[PDB]
Amino acid sequence: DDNMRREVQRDLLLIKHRAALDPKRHYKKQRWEVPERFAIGTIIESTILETLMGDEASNKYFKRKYNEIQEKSTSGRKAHYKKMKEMRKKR
Amino acid sequence: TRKFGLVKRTLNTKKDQRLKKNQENTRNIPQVSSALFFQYNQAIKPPYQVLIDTNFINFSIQKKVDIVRGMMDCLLAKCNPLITDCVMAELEKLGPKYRIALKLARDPRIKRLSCSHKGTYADDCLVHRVLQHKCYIVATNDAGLKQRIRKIPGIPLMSVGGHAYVIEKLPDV
Amino acid sequence: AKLVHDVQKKQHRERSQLTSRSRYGFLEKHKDYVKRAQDFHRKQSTLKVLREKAKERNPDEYYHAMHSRKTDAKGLLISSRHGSLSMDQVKLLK
Amino acid sequence: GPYHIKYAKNGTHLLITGRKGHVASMDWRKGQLRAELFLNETCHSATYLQNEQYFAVAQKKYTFIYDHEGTELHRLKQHIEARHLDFLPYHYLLVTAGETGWLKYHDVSTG
Amino acid sequence: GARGGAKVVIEPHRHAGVYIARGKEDLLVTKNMAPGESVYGEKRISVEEPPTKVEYRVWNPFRSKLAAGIMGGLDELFIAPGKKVLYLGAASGTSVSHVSDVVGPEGVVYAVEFSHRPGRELISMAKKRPNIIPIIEDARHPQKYRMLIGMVDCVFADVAQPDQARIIALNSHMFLKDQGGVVISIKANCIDSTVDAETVFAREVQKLREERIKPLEQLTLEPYERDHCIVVGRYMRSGLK
Amino acid sequence: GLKVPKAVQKELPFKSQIHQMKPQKKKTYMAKRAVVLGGDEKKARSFIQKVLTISKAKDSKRKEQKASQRKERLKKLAKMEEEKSQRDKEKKKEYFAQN
Amino acid sequence: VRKLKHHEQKLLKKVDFLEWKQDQGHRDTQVMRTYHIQNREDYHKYNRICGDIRRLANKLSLLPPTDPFRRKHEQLLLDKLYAMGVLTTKSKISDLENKVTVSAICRRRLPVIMHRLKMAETIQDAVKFIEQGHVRVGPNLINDPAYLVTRNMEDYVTWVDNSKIKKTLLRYRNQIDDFDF
Amino acid sequence: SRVKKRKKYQKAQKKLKSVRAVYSGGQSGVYEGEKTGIKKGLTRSVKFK
Amino acid sequence: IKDMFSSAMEVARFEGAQIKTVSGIRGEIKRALSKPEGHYRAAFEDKILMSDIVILRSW
Ligand SMILES: [Zn+2]
Repeated sequence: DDNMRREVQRDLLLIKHRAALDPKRHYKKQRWEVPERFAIGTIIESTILETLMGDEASNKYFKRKYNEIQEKSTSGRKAHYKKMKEMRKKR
Repeated sequence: TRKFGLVKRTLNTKKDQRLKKNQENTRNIPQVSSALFFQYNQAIKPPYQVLIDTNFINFSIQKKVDIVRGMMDCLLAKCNPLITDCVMAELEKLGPKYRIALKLARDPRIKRLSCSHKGTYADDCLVHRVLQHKCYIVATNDAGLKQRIRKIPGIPLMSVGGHAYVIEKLPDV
Repeated sequence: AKLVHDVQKKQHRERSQLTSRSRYGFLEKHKDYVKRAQDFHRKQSTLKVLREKAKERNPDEYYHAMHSRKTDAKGLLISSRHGSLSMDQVKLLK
Repeated sequence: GPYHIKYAKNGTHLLITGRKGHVASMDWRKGQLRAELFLNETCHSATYLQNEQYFAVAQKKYTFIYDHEGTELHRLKQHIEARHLDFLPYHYLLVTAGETGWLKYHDVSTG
Repeated sequence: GARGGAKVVIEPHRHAGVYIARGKEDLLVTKNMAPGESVYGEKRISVEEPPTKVEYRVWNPFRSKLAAGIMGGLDELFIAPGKKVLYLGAASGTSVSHVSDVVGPEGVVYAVEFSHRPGRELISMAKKRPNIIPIIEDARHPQKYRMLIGMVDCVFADVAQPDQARIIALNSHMFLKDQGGVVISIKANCIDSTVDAETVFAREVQKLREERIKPLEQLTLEPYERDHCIVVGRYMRSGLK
Repeated sequence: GLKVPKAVQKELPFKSQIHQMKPQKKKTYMAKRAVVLGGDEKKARSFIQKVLTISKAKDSKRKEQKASQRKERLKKLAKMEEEKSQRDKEKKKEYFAQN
Repeated sequence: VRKLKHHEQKLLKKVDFLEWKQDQGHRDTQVMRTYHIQNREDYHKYNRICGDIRRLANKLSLLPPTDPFRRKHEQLLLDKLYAMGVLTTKSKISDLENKVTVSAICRRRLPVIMHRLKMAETIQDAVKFIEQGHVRVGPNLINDPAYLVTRNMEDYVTWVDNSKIKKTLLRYRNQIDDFDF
Repeated sequence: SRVKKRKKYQKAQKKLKSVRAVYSGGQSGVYEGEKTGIKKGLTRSVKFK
Repeated sequence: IKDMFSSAMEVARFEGAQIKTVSGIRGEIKRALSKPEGHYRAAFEDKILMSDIVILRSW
């Protein structure tokens, strides 16, 4: 349906970028454009997003890894620039 | 309301389907053979199967080297020489001058391989067989064909040089 | 590496800004200067092209999109951030 | 006007060419207009080729071959000032004669 | 890995009648002809469809050589919805049931088996799947069950016999349509363990050409199986040249 | 980033006029209306923008890995080409010496 | 015609009802489409002028290379054609054969020059504006889309004063002065 | 010399896995799916000409 | 530039001398500034920064 439930939308977005979900899996290199037709289902014998964020090892990994990227991204930027223009000021 | 910029309708050569030029108009990566350890063919083992090239028979006669005995001497193993229909056809087309080579090629010890393609060109037929299955030795003295086989990894190449046969890419020797 | 000792290929350590000049910042080296020169030349190259485009503009150039597109009082193009609501639409939203 | 008329060999289609240059091809029984050209030119006569799909029009100086929908296919530069047109169905030859006093036979199949 | 409560995304495969279940891991699955039960204990996936509850069965490559072929990337698979398939060497429903799913209700599967013990479960399974016709007879003598089989679009053979080439040729001549499909599973050890696997594969391909079957592609089933390959061919009665 | 002078930006041809959206200062009604789901949705919306942050960074680093090994290869490649060019010249002197 | 079977094709190799050798590859139709020529015989009138240029150049070439007469006339022809705009360059005498073409003449028509001066988005649009009386060359309005503009006269191609198009140009930049209009 | 050849061979075994699929004993435990994913549009079969 | 020389008299001796920065930007001692003593004007092939240090090589 065109409604594209936000739970469904995030799940597909969480499969397109499944290479970053665990640093030990390293899947085959593919693109996986969203298919025209699909049917989500459970395994017979809790959404993936809800299942994944319930973990503690995975959450602690993303917070660390996300923080490390922010240090790279904010290095040399406006914040770094203002410090050097403040060092030239006496105090 | 007549339209502006009116033009006479005419045949559009680039976009007309009826014209022949306009009318005409899953990736595959072959697996590397499990019989091949880098450049070393582990699978191949005695008794060997050898594909005979047309020029090979002519040179063998020149040097007085029997096919079956010469093969056993070179590799020190039983060899099952194989002649495809292409090589047999090439020998027959050579003419009366090469009737001796045709007689030896029909020796009962030399086994025959059938072919399922129209052409009689034997160089291409041999190269296709070795690519599909890594279980043949190519016996040839043609300069062009030898270079093709050399590029293919794990295909032992045999030739007749000097007084007997010589095998190039067969580690067990 | 032929006929070269490992002693010859010894790293030469890089010097740092003087403490008296610590306020001014990091002492630029050749690699740092190349970053400045390359960036400046890139920007100046694009700017030079834009000026030539401005000089060679034809006052009589006409494009059908001129009706839709609008210009500010200063003379600069105005661009809608997202690209009015009818009352019937507002009543439902309210 | 005036209008020169040429029916198809089997009588299913009518080709009409006005002097001032109104050319129309139609299936007169079912009243379907296959093509209609408003060439601003002096047209003398027109004829159908092997069938209704193609027809020829003798215009001011050159003869033009047209398609079923009215698309121009060829301009016969060799036929000059043709005033009469005829088609030999079994030979696939187009015949022209006019002010030049020259009788020209043209093979439509091979051109 | 693929635990019970996990959720997956089902999308179609390149081959008609085969689906992929995406997630942290990918699974080859087929739509269940007889929902609610597993024939050999495979995992199953249920989808709520507008709502009827459709089910999908997981195809295990390590158990079915045909599935290993799909995993390995066969270009052409003549087994497709609405086609008649003659399955030779149908030990049980490990692979026949999945093939029955691919063909669907419109298609049929003629399961041929010789041993009576595996046949009895083949009967038990087939009563759940109306499109399966179990033929407990030797594939060596197709003339015995000629009454039971009509023309078949594709022939799939998983018989592990040294002279399977003769078995394939006889069945293809009687029941396979011209330009029809042939899919063979070849195990090197059963045919001749004296020579290497490659010599066996090259030798079997030659037999197929002699029997007017044109081989189209060859695939080895590693890492799922060792010294195994699948040969896909077309039955060209008119001419192979 | 480069800032074009306004005098130049004014007298630019129709095709090349830089589109520069001004910031909005008055609060729009839709900006005052839109509902943002808090609590559980906040935690499920911060999680995604973290995952997409890792994935973009990983691709941009593996992509930069190839560009480093592309430069190294083409240097090795050109060396092999040079050897085949000089030696090919020598053969064509050895041949035509016979002729 | 339906796609011919194999035995029919071998016996009907030269059959072609849509392409004939006398068509010369439908070059006329291709050039007419590119520059939107509305008169069917405009191409062949241009073709005769190109042939006249090429005939003269061929005769000039057969005069001895050091002839003063040959050099004078060849330069004059190069001088004149460049001024018209048919020839882009005056350097090479061989251009009189190789680079003298109907497309070169058609490329100097008013609709095309409007397109290159960006007065119109397409050649078809330029033809419509000419037919609608928006275009003047100097002080004269021209509604003929076949007017050839020399290099000197390309400076005077512009809109008519009271044209609605001019108002849009000035209104878009907020530079409209109603005193002029 | 023995140790260097030992490390060289085990190194080559790792590289052989990246060149082609290698049998590694088959299935171990419950089938947990194709871990690295399935590629719908890629075929590895060798085609006869 | 400053701190290279103590008085304008010294600068005049080195007028026209070749100098460079740590970054490698080459320049020249153009003229000595009247105020303060020792300061002087130089021209460089490209704009220099305040953090840069200019060097005159001598033996
Ligand atoms: Zn052959």
